[PDB]
Amino acid sequence: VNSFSGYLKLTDNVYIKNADIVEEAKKVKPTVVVNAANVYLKHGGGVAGALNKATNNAMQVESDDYIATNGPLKVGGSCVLSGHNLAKHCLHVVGPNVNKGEDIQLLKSAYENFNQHEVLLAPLLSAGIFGADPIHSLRVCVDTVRTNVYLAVFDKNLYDKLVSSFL
Ligand SMILES: O=C(O)c1cnn(-c2ccccc2)c1
Repeated sequence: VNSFSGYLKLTDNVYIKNADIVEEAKKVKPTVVVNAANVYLKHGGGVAGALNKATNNAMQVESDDYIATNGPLKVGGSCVLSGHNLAKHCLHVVGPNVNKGEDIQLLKSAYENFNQHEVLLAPLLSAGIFGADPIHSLRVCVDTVRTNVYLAVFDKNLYDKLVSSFL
């Protein structure tokens, strides 16, 4: 048993809810919250801007130190950093940004990072301002992630479309 409430069960391991991932993290304080990161860990907008704002910019300060030491992530890659006031850990995952021309085949590699963690609270990778089709992102998630993933979908309209079109 875990603390996640109000989710619709899609598969053995994938759950979904219409929720603000920031508000959900603040309420649950999960072991792992996933950030929709870019390779520079520049948390300007979308999910990353919202998570970082909720940390009072502490996520960005930690991220800048990480990049100064390690250099940029790979598209499809990840790193584990603090979850600050939102979670124990933040798994920063870089899905391909379609609005920058990145190979959508890298979305499966991105979701494979989730398999290193038993339970996660996550957004749909490469959705929103990353430009991918969220229906596709949910299918790759279901077909790739084997650990228990709780998906927060901000937009109620999109949530309902994802549920009603799910195979
Ligand atoms: O609410 C969300 O989490 C979400 C993810 N993707 N999108 C979205 C919004 C507009 C156009 C494409 C995707 C919304």
